[PDB]
Amino acid sequence: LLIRKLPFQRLVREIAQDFKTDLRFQSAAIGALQEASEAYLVGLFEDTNLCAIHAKRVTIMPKDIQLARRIRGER
DNA sequence: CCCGGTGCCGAGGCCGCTCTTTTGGACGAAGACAGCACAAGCACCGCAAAAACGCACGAACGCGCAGACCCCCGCGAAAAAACCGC
Repeated sequence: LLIRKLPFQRLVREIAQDFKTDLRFQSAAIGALQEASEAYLVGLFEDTNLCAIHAKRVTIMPKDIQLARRIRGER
């Protein structure tokens, strides 16, 4: 895993702090969340690279991300 | 077969009416006219502009280098809570 394990834990807790106050986490929940997040982001970067190559470029730009999320059907 | 007499049909008379042609001879000059405005389409010439391609150049990003930073790695401690049982 490329992201670390403690900043990601803090991010997850911060996000979870909105839906219910003072929620405990479990052995393999944060690990699964990190695996899913990194897999998702790698797929998104694959699609972004495809779009950037389509535009005859090598640099990925935010509009490529936006196009990828639009075609995937993401809101 | 004969008498009294009347009302019905015939070819013609005649009356009021409607239709037709005509309106002197010759000469001169001037002036104003003698289908049109309107209509859709063919075959053609033309300018304004698109989506894309070709060229030039300037700057903002990559590359390269020496520096500062804190993510990452490694270590040891404590015990919440996950996995198991009845």
